[PDB]
Amino acid sequence: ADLEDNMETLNDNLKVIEKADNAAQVKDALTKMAAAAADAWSATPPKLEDKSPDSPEMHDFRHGFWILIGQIHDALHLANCGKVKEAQAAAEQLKCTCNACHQKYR
Amino acid sequence: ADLEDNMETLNDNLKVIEKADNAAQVKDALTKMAAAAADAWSATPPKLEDKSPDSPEMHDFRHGFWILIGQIHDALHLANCGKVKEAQAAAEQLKCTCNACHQKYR
Amino acid sequence: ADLEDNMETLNDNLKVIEKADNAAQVKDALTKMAAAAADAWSATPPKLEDKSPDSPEMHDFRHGFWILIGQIHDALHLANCGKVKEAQAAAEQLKCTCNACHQKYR
Amino acid sequence: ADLEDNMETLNDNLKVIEKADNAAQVKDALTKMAAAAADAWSATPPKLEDKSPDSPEMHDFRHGFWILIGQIHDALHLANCGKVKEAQAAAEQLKCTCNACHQKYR
Ligand code: HEM
Ligand code: HEM
Ligand code: HEM
Ligand code: HEM
Ligand SMILES: [Zn+2]
Ligand SMILES: [Zn+2]
Ligand SMILES: [Zn+2]
Ligand SMILES: [Zn+2]
Repeated sequence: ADLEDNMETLNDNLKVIEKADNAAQVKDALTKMAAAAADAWSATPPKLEDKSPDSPEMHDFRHGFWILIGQIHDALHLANCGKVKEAQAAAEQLKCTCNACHQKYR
Repeated sequence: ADLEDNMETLNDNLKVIEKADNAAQVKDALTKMAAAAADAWSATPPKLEDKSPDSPEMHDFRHGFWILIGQIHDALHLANCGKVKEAQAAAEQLKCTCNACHQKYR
Repeated sequence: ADLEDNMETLNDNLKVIEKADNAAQVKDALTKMAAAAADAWSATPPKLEDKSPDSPEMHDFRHGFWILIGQIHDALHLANCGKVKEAQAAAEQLKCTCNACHQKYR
Repeated sequence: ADLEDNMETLNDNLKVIEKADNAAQVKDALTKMAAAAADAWSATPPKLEDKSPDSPEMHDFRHGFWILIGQIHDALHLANCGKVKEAQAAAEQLKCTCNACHQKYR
């Protein structure tokens, strides 16, 4: 899918985690977010279209998706192990990674 | 994009890194390995076909691909930084993770 | 050695990184922050003096220092590899981890 | 707190994990290993005494302790989650990190 379709998946599933009742709901939404981050990684965003593929800006853009996937790995351990409130708080902290990339490149 | 094809991609690229001429060749092989691990994670392997998706065996099988992806993230920092011999030594340490999964599930 | 002294070291070194001109200055400040977080990990804060060491609250308090030290490991690769602006932006993103612990336990 | 004393602590606690009966014994041993690896990071090993503290070899030596502590972080999630057999298998995989540093620098 294209970059804007993957951003709608990340935004919709963050809202599902905030309102979730149980572990199965939080694990399914975190899994869908990790798949959307892995697919977004191959895109070139509109503000970087004139840059080279190997530019420092394109390295920094791709790096943000590696960081988001490592944060989701840790939150999945909490959601699978009777720490669902701690996993919901971890998902709130993902917003710092979303906002950093938007401020530079959106 | 079946499990056997993803395994071929992992094995061929590990060999490219061992014999590489420069940093560009190491970075391109490590990136192909990470794409194949993200694709392999969705498979149910032949020996676990009779188990639940929520079984402790299927959680441990999926977990090995998350561990491989985090090891590749660190090796990519070394390869991009003028630390090419260090990145080739890190790629040889991935074999620990490959062998642990094979002894249990292949 | 006390928790308040370690917190002053973390805050002072964030300010040094924001004002830095070169890689050596950023790497030195990040290293001092990692040593202060590793010393704070064994402390008990005033609001948790009544709790078991194996309570969920004490597990979550110690977890925040494990997360902070992993974020400093990633920023140190950027600082060593000449990516000074990218290491400064990573240090600004640490504030998310500081703010989350303080809202729960300060 | 010398390098040889920290190494004895790492070796004794690794052996505890292999034949442990319960989660509490595996959590206590992993925590003792993380504190010994953090204290070892400040030492200069006899074979690197004539190198600069900023040499590529001293950066690689320090990096091995950062890698070991990230591996202990993930194994502590499994030991706290009722996944004691999975934590014992993760501890077997630490051996690849111990053996890679010894082959270079011991
Ligand atoms: C969970 C974290 C994230 C959330 C919730 C999120 C959410 C969104 C939303 C709702 C949009 C607007 C889509 C529209 O036009 O309707 C968007 C766009 C965008 N995002 Fe994110 N995002 C996240 C992380 C990231 C990261 C980590 C990066 C970069 C590493 C990033 C880069 C972008 C860019 C470049 C656009 C603009 C796409 C365009 O205009 O074609 N986002 N995001
Ligand atoms: C870089 C590390 C790895 C390398 C080089 C590697 C290599 C291989 C090779 C060459 C095959 C034989 C494929 C064939 O039938 O032609 C294989 C099969 C397999 N591997 Fe891996 N592997 C790696 C990591 C893993 C990991 C981490 C897991 C589990 C988390 C895993 C699970 C399997 C399974 C289940 C099969 C058997 C598939 C079948 O019989 O259909 N592998 N791998
Ligand atoms: C780089 C991130 C951090 C910065 C800049 C920072 C800064 C500070 C500052 C300036 C204080 C006030 C010290 C005083 O009253 O004298 C403080 C207190 C405190 N911090 Fe942090 N902090 C950070 C991370 C954390 C983390 C990750 C945790 C928990 C995991 C934490 C737990 C606390 C607690 C519990 C206090 C209250 C101490 C007391 O009242 O005795 N801090 N911090
Ligand atoms: C859990 C992993 C590890 C175990 C079980 C382990 C165990 C040991 C043991 C039993 C010794 C013998 C000490 C003596 O002769 O008195 C030793 C020495 C040594 N180890 Fe480790 N070790 C581990 C990880 C590491 C790592 C990661 C590094 C480097 C990053 C390292 C570097 C050394 C060096 C340099 C010596 C020689 C010290 C001397 O001769 O003064 N070790 N280790
Ligand atoms: Zn964690
Ligand atoms: Zn590293
Ligand atoms: Zn990174
Ligand atoms: Zn894990």
